[PDB]
Amino acid sequence: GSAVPFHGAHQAGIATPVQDRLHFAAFDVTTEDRAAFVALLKEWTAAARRLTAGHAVGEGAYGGLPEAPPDDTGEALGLKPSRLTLTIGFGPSLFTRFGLADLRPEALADLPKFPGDNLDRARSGGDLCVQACADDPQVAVHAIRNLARIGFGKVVVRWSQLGFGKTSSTTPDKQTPRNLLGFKDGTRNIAGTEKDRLDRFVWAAEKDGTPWMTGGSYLVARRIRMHIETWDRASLQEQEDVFGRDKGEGAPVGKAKERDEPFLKAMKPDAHVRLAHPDSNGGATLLRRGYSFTDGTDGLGRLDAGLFFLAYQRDIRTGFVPVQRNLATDALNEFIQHVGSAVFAVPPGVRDADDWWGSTLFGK
Amino acid sequence: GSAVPFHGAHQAGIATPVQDRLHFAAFDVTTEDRAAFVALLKEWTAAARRLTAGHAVGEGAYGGLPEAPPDDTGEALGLKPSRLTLTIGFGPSLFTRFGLADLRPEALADLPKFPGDNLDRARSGGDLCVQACADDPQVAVHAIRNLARIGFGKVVVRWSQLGFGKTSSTTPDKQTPRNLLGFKDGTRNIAGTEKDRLDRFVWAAEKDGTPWMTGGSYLVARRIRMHIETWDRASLQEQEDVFGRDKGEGAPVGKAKERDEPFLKAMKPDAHVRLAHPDSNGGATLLRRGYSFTDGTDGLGRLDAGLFFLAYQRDIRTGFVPVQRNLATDALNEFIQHVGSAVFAVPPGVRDADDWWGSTLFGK
Ligand code: HEM
Ligand code: HEM
Repeated sequence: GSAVPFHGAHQAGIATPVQDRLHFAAFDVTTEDRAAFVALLKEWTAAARRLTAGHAVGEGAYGGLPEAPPDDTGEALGLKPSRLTLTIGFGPSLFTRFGLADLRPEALADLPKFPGDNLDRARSGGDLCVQACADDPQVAVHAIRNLARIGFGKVVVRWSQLGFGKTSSTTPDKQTPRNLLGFKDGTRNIAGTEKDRLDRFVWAAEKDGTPWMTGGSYLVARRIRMHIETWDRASLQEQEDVFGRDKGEGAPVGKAKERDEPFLKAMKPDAHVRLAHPDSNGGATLLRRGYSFTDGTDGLGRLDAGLFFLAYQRDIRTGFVPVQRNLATDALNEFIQHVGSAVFAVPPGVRDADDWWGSTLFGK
Repeated sequence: GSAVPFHGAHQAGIATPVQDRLHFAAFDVTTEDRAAFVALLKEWTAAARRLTAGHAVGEGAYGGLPEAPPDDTGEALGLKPSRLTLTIGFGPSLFTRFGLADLRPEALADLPKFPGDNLDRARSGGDLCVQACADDPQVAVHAIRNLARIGFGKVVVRWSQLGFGKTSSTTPDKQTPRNLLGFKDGTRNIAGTEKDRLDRFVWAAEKDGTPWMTGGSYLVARRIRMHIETWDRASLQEQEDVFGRDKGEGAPVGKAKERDEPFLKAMKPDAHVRLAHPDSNGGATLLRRGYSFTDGTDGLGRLDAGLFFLAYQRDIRTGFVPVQRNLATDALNEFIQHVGSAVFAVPPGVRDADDWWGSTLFGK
């Protein structure tokens, strides 16, 4: 139940080990007062400093004046930090307001339309996001709820997504989690300890063209429905052909061990690993950090489930976009559909107790 | 503890220790063939024996013939039994099939409509339920998903609810959970250790009038949304007045400790605890075994969260019905809304390796 340090050159929640639970909220800005929004950012940063340490926001959850609403809603009382990370991101639409147009990063690229998508606009986009990840779902919900409350009147929650379990790994020394198709997901990602790969593929640099984003990353979110009924009808061989790995061990086709490096030529030309591999994409590499979800039933007798895909990269134009383009022929496309999407510029870290979310963007 | 025995005089998941996570699914029957439904119950029981021991169903999740779909969908490979319990129940609607009408228990009473109810029929009812409780949500989800797959052609999933309580890896097992209103929830309840209280209040007895139910119990499910944002605007005194207990410690008004017995007369007349207490209900007492839920954000931007209330009782007419009726004037009603409901007759246990779910109802 240990805490994850909140301050750093980078925001936590990216290279951090992937926690068990996600609560992801996209917000829209409702205030037109730049000074009021800066004020909110600072109040949110202060709150996050408490939440990630396992403390109550403001003056606490009780012990105040009886006639006043408690500052903290209280449902995390008695709980540990639970590795909570809170990661803030700025969507392209934010840059139409507060006079931020010229500061919109070119690497914050709007996505093209991809064949087969059916994106729900209401659960796509967003002026900003907060990614709350923790090992305790009550800690994660509490953090989002209290941030939303602090922001009432200045921001609204556009859409949110809970992930009940991870489908990603930044720790190759630990067990790779399985997604709801039954396959390990996260074997060949980027590790928190891979500083050179993180610099090459995840962290933006000043010379990239957007100084305020130095030490930040760019986030692509994609809500992916899984055609479970169809998948569960597929043969074992078909399922393994789709990915290029065997199901039980998760090794590349022909190999004995999960982490043995793939020999792509041995997979089907439309195998997912073969098309997504960096070597098939001129070196493009992603830090995937997604989570499984379930959304009740489809109203038609079947569990409704999927994967909330999250990818961090130094530049969307050289990460998610080329890779997802190469997935146009992916054998996996028969079993999935992309149904929500959003991109965000995730700023650099909160340097210290005097700093605040967005300070490099908004100045001061 | 890592596992809970599947076999017994009673079904597990009622009096056994409360696990961290829930996947509750209601099923509807899609076959008229009684023998085919009995065959399913036998295959389901066989699967449950595997799942509650952390093993894959059938011949496994891999290694079979390449041209066959795997018997198990694989998403729990590498996980642990996680204290998984699988508890089956039969809804009133089941008894209109297979000639069972004259075997519906009188104690399986339909619930009256209660003041303020706003029940989504799509998330209510069901011919059957399976309550899957585990410490790891993916174990619970895997269990539901695979039972649903095994049963496909004979049953469908009507509705499905994920829930969470504490996270036991970081939260002391004796610490009362808090609900999403920030209050301790479960202080005065029946515990599975109180054998005499279970016999009095929870288990059906032969003399009660339905022999096949002897050693079973009756379950009431209620999906109860909370008006989170209005609640969080209420003063600390208003919130405590609603329950009759203070928020921080959870002690009854006028008392110092959580577990001190309440002086109901010092609570406001409409306080939840005063209205729900057995002394206010002719001694009616419930085994509450619910879970908090958070499903996301609704269309208005508000948090879709609440309590998935579950209560077990020897007779719905003498348990949940009187107590819920007594909540007509509950001050808590301002802040909650019941939005889904179902009742189930939970049969006695699977006695040994030759027994099967429902054998006392269907006959052997
Ligand atoms: C529901 C959708 C998806 C599922 C079930 C899925 C599943 C998998 C699995 C099982 C693997 C092999 C193990 C691993 O190395 O992680 C994999 C690899 C990978 N996937 Fe996906 N994936 C999905 C969507 C995506 C998308 C949208 C992208 C990017 C646009 C993507 C990019 C990658 C990459 C880059 C790899 C590693 C390839 C390598 O370098 O070997 N995946 N995925
Ligand atoms: C969102 C809805 C509900 C919330 C937030 C809630 C919350 C609470 C709280 C905070 C307590 C005091 C601590 C304790 O558990 O002893 C309590 C007690 C209790 N509640 Fe509820 N409750 C809800 C719905 C219900 C319903 C629907 C029933 C039954 C029909 C019920 C029956 C009880 C009982 C029997 C007690 C114990 C009273 C005693 O014997 O002292 N509750 N509840």
